[PDB]
Amino acid sequence: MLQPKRTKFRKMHKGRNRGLAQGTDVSFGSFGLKAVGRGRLTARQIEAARRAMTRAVKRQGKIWIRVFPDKPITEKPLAVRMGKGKGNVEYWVALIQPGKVLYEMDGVPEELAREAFKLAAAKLPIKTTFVTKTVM
Amino acid sequence: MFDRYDAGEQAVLVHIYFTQDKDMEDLQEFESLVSSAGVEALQVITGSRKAPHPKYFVGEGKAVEIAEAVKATGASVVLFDHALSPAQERNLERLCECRVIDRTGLILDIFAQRARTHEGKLQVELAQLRHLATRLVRGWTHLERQKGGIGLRGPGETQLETDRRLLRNRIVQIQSRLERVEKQREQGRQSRIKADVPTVSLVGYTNAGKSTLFNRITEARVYAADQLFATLDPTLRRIDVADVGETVLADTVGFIRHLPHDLVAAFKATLQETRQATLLLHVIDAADVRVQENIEAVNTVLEEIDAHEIPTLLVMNKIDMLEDFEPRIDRDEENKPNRVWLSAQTGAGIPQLFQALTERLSGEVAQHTLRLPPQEGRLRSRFYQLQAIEKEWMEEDGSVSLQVRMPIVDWRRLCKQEPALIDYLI
Amino acid sequence: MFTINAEVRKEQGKGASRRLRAANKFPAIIYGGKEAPLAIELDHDKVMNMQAKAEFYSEVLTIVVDGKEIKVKAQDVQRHPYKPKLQHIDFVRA
Amino acid sequence: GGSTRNGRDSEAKRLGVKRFGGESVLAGSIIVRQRGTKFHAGANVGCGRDHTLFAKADGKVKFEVKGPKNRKFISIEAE
RNA sequence: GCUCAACGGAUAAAAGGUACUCCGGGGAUAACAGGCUGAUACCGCCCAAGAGUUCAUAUCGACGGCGGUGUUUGGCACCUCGAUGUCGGCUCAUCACAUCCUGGGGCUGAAGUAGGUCCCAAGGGUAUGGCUGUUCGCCAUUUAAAGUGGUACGCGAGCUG
RNA sequence: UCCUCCUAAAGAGUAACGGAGGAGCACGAAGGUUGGCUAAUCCUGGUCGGACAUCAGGAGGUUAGUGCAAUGGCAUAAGCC
RNA sequence: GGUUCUCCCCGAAAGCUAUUUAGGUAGCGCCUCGUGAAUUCAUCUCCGGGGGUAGAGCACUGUUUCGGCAAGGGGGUCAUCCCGACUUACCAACCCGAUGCAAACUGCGAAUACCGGAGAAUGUUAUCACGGGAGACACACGGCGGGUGCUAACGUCCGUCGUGAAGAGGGAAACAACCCAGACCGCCAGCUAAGGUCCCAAAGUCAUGGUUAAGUGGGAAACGAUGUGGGAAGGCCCAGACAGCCAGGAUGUUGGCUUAGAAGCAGCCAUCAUUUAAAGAAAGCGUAAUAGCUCACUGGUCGAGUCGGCCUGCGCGGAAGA
RNA sequence: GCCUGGCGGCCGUAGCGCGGUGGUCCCACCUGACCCCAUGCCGAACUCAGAAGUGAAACGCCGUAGCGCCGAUGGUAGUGUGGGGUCUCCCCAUGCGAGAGUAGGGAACUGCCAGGC
Repeated sequence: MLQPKRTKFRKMHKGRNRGLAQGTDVSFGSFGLKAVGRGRLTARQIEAARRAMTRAVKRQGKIWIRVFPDKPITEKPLAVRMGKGKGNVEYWVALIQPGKVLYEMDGVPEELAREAFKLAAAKLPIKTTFVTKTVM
Repeated sequence: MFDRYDAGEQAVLVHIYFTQDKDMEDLQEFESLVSSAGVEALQVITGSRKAPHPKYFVGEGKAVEIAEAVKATGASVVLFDHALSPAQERNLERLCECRVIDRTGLILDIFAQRARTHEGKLQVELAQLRHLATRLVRGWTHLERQKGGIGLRGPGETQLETDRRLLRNRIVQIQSRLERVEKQREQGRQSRIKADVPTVSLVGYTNAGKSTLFNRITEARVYAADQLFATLDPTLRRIDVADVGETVLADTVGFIRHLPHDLVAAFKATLQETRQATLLLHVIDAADVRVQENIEAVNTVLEEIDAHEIPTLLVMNKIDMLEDFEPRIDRDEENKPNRVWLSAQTGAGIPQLFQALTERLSGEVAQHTLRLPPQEGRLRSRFYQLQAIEKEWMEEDGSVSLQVRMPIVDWRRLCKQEPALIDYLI
Repeated sequence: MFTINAEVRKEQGKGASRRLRAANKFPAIIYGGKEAPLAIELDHDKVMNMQAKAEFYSEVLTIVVDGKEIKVKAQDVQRHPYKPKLQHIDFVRA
Repeated sequence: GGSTRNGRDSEAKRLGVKRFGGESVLAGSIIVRQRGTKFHAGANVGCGRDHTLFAKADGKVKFEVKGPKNRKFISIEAE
């Protein structure tokens, strides 16, 4: 799930992770989960965190997923020898940099938001924090 | 492997459990549940008296037809109805462009889709290990092409005997895991029985309205659809009866038409609660035109799990849909030993089922009132706290008579070793 | 009140900014459009405590730099990515 | 099915660098495979074929941006 | 005049078997074992949707997360190809504790009996047979129990083949 | 064997059983010169015309096109008569 | 496989191309000897350049998320298109604002490196050309930039640098490749680099200021916690501050609903203040209903400190092998 | 010294939009075409011969920032060299230093020659 429908090329290079994140601030909603840390979030992890928050807020308020898994992470099978091409495309991840806000939410109070975001934070591998909207 | 077949993929409709020599002619019976499996009925291929060839388990004309159907539809998987030998399956998948996945392979796939717990997933994993063990050697031949036959030194046994031993170690491990799950089920059984709590287990044909019977009884929502194995997991909700008192019902997963014996043994190793149930709630449906083969097969499955020998309150489903004969309440005997034909899946037969709960509990009509102790206020408070009676009446000289009675227990506490020096009863 | 003591920056650059945040100051810039910009350093905890209130950004704010009481307003905020701290603020003279 | 194929080249870039004393015709920019982003103005017309810019006179290379479309042009100043 | 397309083209012209093999070399290169790694495997912990009459944590744990071991399938080809004998059984062992029994405890959805689960604990103990070459496995009958792993998947200058 | 892109680190180069695609031609005009002209796409009104034909107007500016892969190109057009 | 006496000087490579080639060989690059040549070559400074990498960015190519609204398409009544009954509380498509992704995207674009010119200083002409003799074309690790793998490996394949190879010596317990530094010989002479000064074992049981109480130092994550040290704020206060502690706490609110339980014990209506130092149509645990407890508050005289969160330094548990 | 036409430099502070304004000096329309020449038909366009008329359109000029466009300072990212912590990543010293925003700028400037007061 949460895989792009059309992709220009099937497999993509492994790459390295960027230094920091753009998209730090909360703009869609009042309350947010901002990652403090570097990592890869899988699509199953993103789905699990969103499911945790929506069960917590009980279909009240709106949840925004501000990240999307566009990175094809490819894995070779068991008992296969090295070489003989790249591996077949097994899952879709999103590279998370420090400072990236990943989830926004509105229409719930601050304590409900903080509980929902901590239940997401347990699911995600990266370390995260609660952030709130500010005026500039 | 963690990778699996893609859901929503096209498939042909040749594979309809056994078309012949098992069940009956039941094209439609497998067709409905495979629509529940998720492949749409674009084109159906049917074969009569299909020749059990040593080479393919089918004649070449039907092999050409099923190959043409799968390549014309563009379906990812070729499908075979009869459970066939792995080598004939290998010959057929060599002849076709796409590989053929077995009968029990797709039945395991739909079982894994319907399974939402690790206990059911462990049962499916055991049967999947059985099916994969049947087809491993033909699969491992292409791997041994890459191996080149190397590995002669070391394991001094025959070749693939070592990997057969590895599969056997998988069998040993999953036997240990299923024994652990059975230990958890035994702990749950010791939890649910208190030597005074009647328990009923809901069995029968799958998605035959037995879950809807539980829904009407307990007012707890069940999952009901055209799909088979919509209801899998048992849930236990307490309900109140006027005569029985307190009872609980657990919705055990039903049987497909002719469950395989491997699937029977798998769910029997998963749960023993059907055998350990004091009473059984069996719901038998007339969905097939030929009901008797269904009753015989499902009752033999119940005897395999030793639950038919437990008294079964038989629920005669589809009978209310036909309305050939109507449920009635009559006090014919104190046991009332009549086969209850009520179809309470719509809830039309629930008062007759309440009298059937009276028929399955100890239900003496005469109902001899117990002798009242001189201290009756504590007894009245206990009666009001446990179950306040719908009708309260008092006999002459202060005697209180009510429907719930415990005569043998009353005898044990009122006269075991007591001196009876006062001798109020003469 | 919303009045901050700030110091005019003796040195300017990447190393100067990092040494300032190590010494618990953060840089800021004041531009007016009628005279030259002035680059200042301010104590991070004080400007954080004032920016906690929204009236930091809403109304005018006064800075004292070298004894000149300069009235100014918050224009742009640069915050640290994964921490409470703020790196820089850009000020429009008012 | 197979992805391992590539063509070979060993020059497709500039050679004179705005201070060459390029003599007679010398390739300013060889196999550039384009004309607009490297056109020729000063040493009459270069760019005969394959869009290789050759100096029509001896002198120094000049790189400039000129024109409405802001294209950069290679010229040669004679002494 | 060249699908001399093995495209810097051996000649105009050329397929295989070898367990009957032989020679010169290689640990430059697979099989055993060791070694790095630990994806997989085993064990543990994190969140707790829930099943449990109600009650997330008596006992299980959904979707996901983080580790530990070297312990199964693998990855690599560092070591030995101027030789490190292959599974299994017999004889004899020795260690770790992720404890099968016996010992000491906590919770229990622990009345007693009997249990489940977890903690501490390595002193000792921890079957005989039918089948099959078998480790296994299934079966018969025991027992307090018939532990799990390491030791060149312990042990062929100890035995068997 | 050859061509194009990326790997390839802003000169050139650069490997793998790395990730994607092509070629083993075509045209004596699809070549040379001279003269002339610029398209995708949408809106509106109209023949047996309708998401889609042929026309007229307005937006849009190369989003077209290139004999064939991709990259570089291309208004002086290398695009079209 | 072996290849036999000595001393002095220089001193590589394990790459590219091709090969019936892959452990061989030829050319070139690299080594050595000889001859000739110009301030040739190098460093640095200044002046000329070209780029599309890192980074950014979202116009283009694809990809995303939200908020706006219909051209047309399920449909909502419609064998009502109503040339009008709203264009359904559907997708609106372009579009417009806001947010991200890219090796095969660029309206931007470095540091570096490369090339060219000029100027000193320095270098045993280091540079080029021709000729004589070769070896080598099996590389390893480490740092950086990457492909592949699992952001595995003492893995595999590249670019660049360093070291081994072919380099001893001191350090890292021992240790090709990591750090320091390049051995002509001799010295029972000093100074020092890395690393260290309690004994093994040469040199501080040095001086000052602070930290940790686990042998952290001297193996390991998510996660858990009134460990301990700082810092900036917040609530409260001798018109009295922090716990436990003794009194009150409504029957008109106890009115119904699985009935002599109706209320707060499934659920709902309901939440006036009378006679508020200070009183809930009871929050929780509940009570056989009936009991209760702690809290809205005051005397509590115990009398100056007490409650949580944020950032940060070092500790603790997670943490089991033959 | 005041405007129009041509040819250049410059190449969005140079363009687009909005509003006004100009006359046969120039320019564009305009009047005809069996002449020169022309249309896969097209005095559309191209030409030629020119009488009336018009500045509408086009064109030019003026004002307008509504946009395109330019655009600091400061900060950030990156990176060469030396060193440090070295889960994939960072930090320190030092030298260089973006892009994106931000304030602001912004309705072009200039040369040569012909015609008219």
